[PDB]
Amino acid sequence: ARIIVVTSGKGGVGKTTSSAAIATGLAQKGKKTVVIDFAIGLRNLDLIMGCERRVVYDFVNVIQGDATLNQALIKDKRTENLYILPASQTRDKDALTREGVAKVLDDLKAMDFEFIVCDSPAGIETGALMALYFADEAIITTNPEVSSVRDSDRILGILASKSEPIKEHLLLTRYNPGRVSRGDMLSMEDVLEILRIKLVGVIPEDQSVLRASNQGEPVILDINADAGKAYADTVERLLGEERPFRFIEE
Amino acid sequence: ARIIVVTSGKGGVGKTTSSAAIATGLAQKGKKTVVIDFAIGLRNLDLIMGCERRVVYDFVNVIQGDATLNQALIKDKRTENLYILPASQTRDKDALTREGVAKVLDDLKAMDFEFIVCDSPAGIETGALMALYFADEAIITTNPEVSSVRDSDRILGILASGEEPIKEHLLLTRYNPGRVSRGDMLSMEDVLEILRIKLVGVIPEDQSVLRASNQGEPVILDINADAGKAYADTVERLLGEERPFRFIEE
Amino acid sequence: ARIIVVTSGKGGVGKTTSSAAIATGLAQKGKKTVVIDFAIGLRNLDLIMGCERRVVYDFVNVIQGDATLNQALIKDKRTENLYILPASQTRDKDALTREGVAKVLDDLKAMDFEFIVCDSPAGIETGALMALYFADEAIITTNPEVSSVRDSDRILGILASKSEPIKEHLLLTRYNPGRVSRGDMLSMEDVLEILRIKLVGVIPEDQSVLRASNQGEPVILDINADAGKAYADTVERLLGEERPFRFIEE
Amino acid sequence: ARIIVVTSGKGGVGKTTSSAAIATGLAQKGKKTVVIDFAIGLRNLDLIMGCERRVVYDFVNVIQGDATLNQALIKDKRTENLYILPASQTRDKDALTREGVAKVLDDLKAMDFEFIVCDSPAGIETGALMALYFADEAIITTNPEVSSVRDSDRILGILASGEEPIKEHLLLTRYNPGRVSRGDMLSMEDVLEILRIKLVGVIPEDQSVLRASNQGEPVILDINADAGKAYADTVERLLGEERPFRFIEE
Amino acid sequence: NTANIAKERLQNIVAERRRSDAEPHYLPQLRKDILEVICKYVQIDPEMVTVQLEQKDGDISILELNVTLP
Amino acid sequence: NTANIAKERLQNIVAERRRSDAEPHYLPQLRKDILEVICKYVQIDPEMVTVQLEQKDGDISILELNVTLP
Ligand SMILES: Nc1ncnc2c1ncn2[C@@H]1O[C@H](COP(=O)(O)OP(=O)(O)O)[C@@H](O)[C@H]1O
Ligand SMILES: Nc1ncnc2c1ncn2[C@@H]1O[C@H](COP(=O)(O)OP(=O)(O)O)[C@@H](O)[C@H]1O
Ligand SMILES: Nc1ncnc2c1ncn2[C@@H]1O[C@H](COP(=O)(O)OP(=O)(O)O)[C@@H](O)[C@H]1O
Ligand SMILES: Nc1ncnc2c1ncn2[C@@H]1O[C@H](COP(=O)(O)OP(=O)(O)O)[C@@H](O)[C@H]1O
Repeated sequence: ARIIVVTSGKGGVGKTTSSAAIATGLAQKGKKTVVIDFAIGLRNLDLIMGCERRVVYDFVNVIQGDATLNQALIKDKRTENLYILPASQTRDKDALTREGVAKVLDDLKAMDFEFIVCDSPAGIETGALMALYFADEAIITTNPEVSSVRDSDRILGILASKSEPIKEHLLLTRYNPGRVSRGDMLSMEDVLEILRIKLVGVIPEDQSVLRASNQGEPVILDINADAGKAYADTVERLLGEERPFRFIEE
Repeated sequence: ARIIVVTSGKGGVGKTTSSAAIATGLAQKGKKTVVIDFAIGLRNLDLIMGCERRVVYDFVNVIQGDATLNQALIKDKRTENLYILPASQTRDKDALTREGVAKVLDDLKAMDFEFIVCDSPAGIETGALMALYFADEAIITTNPEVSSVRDSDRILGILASGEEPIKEHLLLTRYNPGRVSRGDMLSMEDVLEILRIKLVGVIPEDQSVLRASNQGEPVILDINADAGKAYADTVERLLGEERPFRFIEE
Repeated sequence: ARIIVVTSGKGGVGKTTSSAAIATGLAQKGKKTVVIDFAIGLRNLDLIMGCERRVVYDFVNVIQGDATLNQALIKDKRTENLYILPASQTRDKDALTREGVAKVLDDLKAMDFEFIVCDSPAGIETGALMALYFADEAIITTNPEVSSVRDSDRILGILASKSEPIKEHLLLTRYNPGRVSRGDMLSMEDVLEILRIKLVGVIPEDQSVLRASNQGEPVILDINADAGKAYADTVERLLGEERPFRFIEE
Repeated sequence: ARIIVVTSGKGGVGKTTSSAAIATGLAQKGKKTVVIDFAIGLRNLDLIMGCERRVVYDFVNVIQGDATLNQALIKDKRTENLYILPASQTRDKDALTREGVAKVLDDLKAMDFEFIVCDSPAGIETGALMALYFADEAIITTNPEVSSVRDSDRILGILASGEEPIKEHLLLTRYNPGRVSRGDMLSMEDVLEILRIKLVGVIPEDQSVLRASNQGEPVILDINADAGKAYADTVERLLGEERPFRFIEE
Repeated sequence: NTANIAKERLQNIVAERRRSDAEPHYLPQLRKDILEVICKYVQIDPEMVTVQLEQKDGDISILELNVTLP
Repeated sequence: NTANIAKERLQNIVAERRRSDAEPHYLPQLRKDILEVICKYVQIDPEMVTVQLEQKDGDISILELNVTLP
């Protein structure tokens, strides 16, 4: 089982959108996948997956033995092969213990999940550290913006102070080729020259993403959305298939 | 002295942009203002104010007596009457003490600051709780988006749980009237019917904001930017002047 | 502690060479020794000891409280038990106060120095008077030459206008037995019949002395140098051991 | 009248030998010359000129009006056209006044002296400063030795800190070509690369110099002495005649 | 053209971030403590007073610091 | 061959003496005061803790100091 953390440092770059679209895309490809919300007291994954109302037991409930993995897992109704483990809603920093999280991950491998997508919260503190700790891969989610690139670099410093190493990938999100050519936005290449890691995807700015979270329907399910198609390309690249980068030229 | 916290819960809604533009606008109006970065290990205020390279001592340095308020305060070079106290860069959650923050705030009142703008981090954890704790007013920063409205409501619950209570204001940010009328985006009124608080400003989606953080120049300084003008209106409303809401119709 | 001034009146007779070789020789014999440069504005001791580049604080810095004795003392790296206090570089006659010099000397006795070697400058003026003032012993350094013998006599007149008296010794330097027998140079006996004081050493003219100052290595450290051996004999005589005078016959 | 100071900083390099030999050489060439001892309390010029016993009145006696220039000047008996003004023997640093020295120099110009040779003492203090102050030219006297080259550089700094500046010349003294080629002694070129001034003479190490001061007979008078011949070359160069440098190769 | 300004501002910090992990935990603490202190006796803000660490092929270091005075 | 050692030792000083006249009477007083002070917290002797002043073609200066740590 491949444990993939979706991280960033900077808040509001597209971690949740990406964790959702990618977990769905992998499920569509017939790979049994679970996406876990690692947030502390803020439930945003269930809102984007559209299952905010089916949340009975959460990640912390399973760790403290108040519920089984079967009781807390929410099987997606729209896509076959997809499951969601939602976040706790306590203002509590601890809760998510290292031993606890490890026990949950082993149970999930035992349930034959191929992909365990960890939707990390913002920051460098507790929840974020816990989501990357057991990762095999990290998807560093970034915008062509100064705060986001600075905070992604801080996150790479934390992922690297671990010296099989965490395989790192850059997911450049909310890209706008037109803005890049008018000289108003950092280009894909500018971002790679700074955060020197392998590009795994480029998600264009798309008006389909607001419409997708409005409905609680991950953007990959909208077959006409450019952001959806770029997420399907990302999923291909995660499965080992080379794909040319679309939506980088106008 | 009016202590104003800029908060949100949700990451990447415009807290930093707003804290910067508002502190600047108040300074422009001749009011001696300081804007403080309450973040834990992520320095984003200095980046948006354009003084990332003049940062010698920070907020935690002053609390631990390694520096005076005079040594850590950065006087803005572009705008008269404006000062910046930057964030610490340690992963230490403890660092910011209640007693420590209170001592700093009293020293600032003693230095004759009229406005103390507290740029809060995301979340409901440590840094965010510390920024609102001593506030007289709170600017709840929100996008017309599902995750942001949910997380702003959680923050209102914390603000609400001796004296005149925290005066709350809604700063609706990244608004797009065209999107609202095509039925793709929650309207200003939809957001008010949910988070039932007084509207203090509406910041339109503006291509000037990316150009402003690229330069490290708060968007209110761009006299042609619609986001700049809407922030100048907000500053008027904070000073007690009624102003009609611009950029709400297309 | 024995305070020994190395004096002469005449310039360029071998005071510095002798102060250095003797201080080193005493250190070699396990006696904790310090050699002090009493010159005013000319630093020649540090050049001969080979520590011209480690000079941070000097004698006048210590007197004016700009540095501690520990900060100005240079511990020799080549010989154990040896220390150097270097000269000031101001054109200032005063500086070296009687009260100041006395305070330094008491601190050195307190640091358990057995031997305090005072490398006096030329002349009969300020620096030279200050170096002999607190002496317990004086080493009158002389060449078998007319100007040097005349100026040494003037210095004896000054040492004697003090009526435990200063113990005086003659250090006959740059001697050449071959020149003496061809009748071209005042003999050791001619010099004693004029300056009627106890002979403590005779340093032969030696090509090793130029090579020693070239390297910044006192000539006693060159175990093959005749001048080195004659300086080691001198050190024995200062420690109370009789030694036959070598290098007086050809 | 050309006022020439013979200076050095370092003691015992050959100032007196050079002042004497040069003043004599100029007198021999029919130029009416006076050589003045600027020393404070040490009479070494009269000893080398061989007139130590004809000294009645000195330089300070003339300044304080206790004697006329005619009463203090000693006409050399051995060489026509040569006169000596000897040094005072008081320890009084004040004695030599700027106004006093200037008055004496004007009287000497009025007596039709072509050359006024100022034999300066060692150091950078009073007597040395007074001898160079009114100079038209300076003869920096140096040995191929580390202390001497360091102290000559200090003197150049003082000479350099209205009219045509002091014309500076290097008189390299006690040179030994054999020692230079065996790599034991700084070469003429090494010394010029450090003290970057015009070479005016090179005086070889000569056993004739000790024999000359023994008799009180300047070394230029010994027609067989190499040092004498090199001083006669120097005198030619001072009179404007180019002469090849002898005694630089072995 | 603000994309170019963004790129330069970014490199100078991530070079800064790349650097902090090479330094010890005290050496940069002391420099900030005392070099900036020579403010009372000199007085300039950076405004670059540069700091650059180097190393030799012999497990040796070279902390050089430029002081560009206006 | 000690004439060569003498020559090198000499140039380092006369460069030092040639240098002292190029700058203010306080700037070198302060450096000696405080940079050597970081002895209590670091501890190394010069070891020419090098120091070099530079200038630009615009009445600007550049006091750089190298810190070669062993
Ligand atoms: N490709 C995109 N185009 C347009 N808006 C986007 C895109 N990706 C994300 N967004 C918007 O950016 C915001 C942040 O998305 P989100 O996934 O919630 O961020 P995060 O998980 O990092 O906090 C949301 O308001 C979302 O609508
Ligand atoms: N009015 C606006 N129009 C367009 N983009 C905006 C606007 N306000 C903010 N942004 C962008 O949204 C992102 C988040 O802004 P920021 O102020 O850093 O968020 P926060 O401080 O709340 O975490 C940035 O990329 C910023 O450029
Ligand atoms: N024994 C000796 N043989 C040869 N040269 C000597 C001897 N002693 C001293 N010298 C030389 O004589 C000069 C004066 O030596 P120095 O110690 O500097 O004199 P001072 O301290 O009295 O001014 C130097 O150039 C030195 O090389
Ligand atoms: N060319 C030379 N060859 C040999 N010995 C010399 C030579 N020049 C000077 N000396 C000797 O060097 C010593 C210093 O000479 P002196 O002229 O008295 O020095 P100063 O006047 O500079 O103090 C004397 O002992 C002198 O005999």
